[PDB]
Amino acid sequence: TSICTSEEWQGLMQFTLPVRLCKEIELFHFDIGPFENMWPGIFVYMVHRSCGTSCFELEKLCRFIMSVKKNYRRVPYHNWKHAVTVAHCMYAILQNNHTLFTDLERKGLLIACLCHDLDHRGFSNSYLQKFDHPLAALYSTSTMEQHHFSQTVSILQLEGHNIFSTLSSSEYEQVLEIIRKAIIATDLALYFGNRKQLEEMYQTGSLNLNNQSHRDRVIGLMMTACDLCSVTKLWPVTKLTANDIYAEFWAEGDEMKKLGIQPIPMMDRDKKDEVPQGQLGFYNAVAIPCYTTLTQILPPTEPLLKACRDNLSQWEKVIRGEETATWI
Ligand SMILES: c1cnc2cc(OCc3ccc4ccccc4n3)ccc2c1
Ligand code: NI
Ligand code: NI
Repeated sequence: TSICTSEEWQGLMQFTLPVRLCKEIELFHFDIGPFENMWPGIFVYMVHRSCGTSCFELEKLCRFIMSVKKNYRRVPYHNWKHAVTVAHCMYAILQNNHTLFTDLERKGLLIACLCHDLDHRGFSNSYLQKFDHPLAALYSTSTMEQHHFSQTVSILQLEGHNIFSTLSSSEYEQVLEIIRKAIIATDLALYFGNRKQLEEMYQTGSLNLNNQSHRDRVIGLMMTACDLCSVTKLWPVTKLTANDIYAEFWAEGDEMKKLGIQPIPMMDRDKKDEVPQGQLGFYNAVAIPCYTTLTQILPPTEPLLKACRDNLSQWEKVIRGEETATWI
């Protein structure tokens, strides 16, 4: 765990979001990509419009944010960009559904999204268990997810970083648990059951957000939606981000070959031809159902589902040989 430098949180306190962005940030399809310098500022702005200017001690908030930035490794995908991207999707979700969730829930969930991948090394859960990494000995299921949480608390336990002090002793317990549950649900392993349970609950009518066990699951699916949201952007954004994920997947695949295990095709750079059909199946198996169920549960989330459908069709388009442009 590391600390931020002097003028990083001081310069951020001076940052203010330009006019055109104010109205664009509210949209689901919005893309933070073209604005790297403004990322930590976008997050502050997002926290202030969602739970207020006095939602956190500003000084702590910045120290915390910039320390979260430093604990994202320079990997091609599971990095600072991803963190802020997923947080923004949470903001859009919360704004479209504000009164459904509490002021504790919203600050918990924005923090969870920012922190959900902390200290990722570009290696999957599968990898870490197959090669008995200590993290797999320490964390027997949801290996990385449990580590990210641990990392969050550790960052909170730094000098002047604890943004959750002014709340309570019980409320401190509650929000951490919200954040713990939120991060754990970004393990895609858990996603499949969760979505299917939520789907059965909706189609029977039994779903009740006043039921704390039902609430957790809705929040879970919210986390998944945020996590996968690269697939809800405009086609060229979606395509670009795919490059980054494969750069990560293939480097892992490279490690397995060195230890004499032929990797899964998804992680095998010599199986590039299989990318479009692979993406298709992911859309069909994971993304579609996710945004579909999430739309039923939270009707104002429909644009996510809509954009996701556009990209499936784009990938279908690539398969038929109708691909255009194709810049890298
Ligand atoms: C977030 C965003 N996108 C994701 C895409 C995923 O799958 C793509 C995929 C699947 C199978 C493949 C097989 C061969 C080549 C590429 C293949 N490519 C899997 C997980 C993802 C998580
Ligand atoms: Ni993750
Ligand atoms: Ni993630």
